[PDB]
Amino acid sequence: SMEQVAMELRLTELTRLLRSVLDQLQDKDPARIFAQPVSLKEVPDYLDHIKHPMDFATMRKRLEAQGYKNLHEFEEDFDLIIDNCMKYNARDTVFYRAAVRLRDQGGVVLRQARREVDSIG
Repeated sequence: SMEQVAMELRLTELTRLLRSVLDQLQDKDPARIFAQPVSLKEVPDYLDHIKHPMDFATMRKRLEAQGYKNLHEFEEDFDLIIDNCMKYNARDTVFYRAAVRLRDQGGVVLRQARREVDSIG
């Protein structure tokens, strides 16, 4: 149908905007701490601690498959990155501190993303 096509164009455009958001958030992680999944070879107990692991490569795979239907879904995944880190790692670690800085700096980007998503529809 024409309606399915219109819906698909909306999803393609949301995907375009989310890719720009993702790029902006990942620039706030210049140490690349969150770039890839935590390695289960190197952290063999990780899944005993963290039930839903997340990282920027895994988000990028979902995004490129147009797997985020709305901004809320994308934000859920970004919050997992931060929240998983702040639980597994202690306050005094470079990992926790990186997550705090990513959360704080990302908030600005996400604030305007929400306005754009609502604005453009």
